[PDB]
Amino acid sequence: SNNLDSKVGGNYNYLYRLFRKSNLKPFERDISTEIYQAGSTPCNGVEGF
Amino acid sequence: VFNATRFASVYAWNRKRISNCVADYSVLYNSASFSTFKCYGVSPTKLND
Repeated sequence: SNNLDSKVGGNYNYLYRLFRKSNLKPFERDISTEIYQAGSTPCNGVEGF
Repeated sequence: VFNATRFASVYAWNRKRISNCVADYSVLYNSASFSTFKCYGVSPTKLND
């Protein structure tokens, strides 16, 4: 759909889920935006290391 | 590799070969020291398996 939804300056309206706590189940949908913890520390709030 | 007193200049980036050894991450990945540690085709948790 290059000529129907791709922008010269970049179309950034489309998102994929790069991080999640676990392997997602068949036909299940994940709306969450909770910050993923890659480090061993807990990570409260909007951002962290 | 990681705790050298001086590193190379990037115009002269060194190449250290590694062999006949065990690659334990437990004092590397679990540390706070690395500001960005990313593996692009394997999970960092699986580097022991």
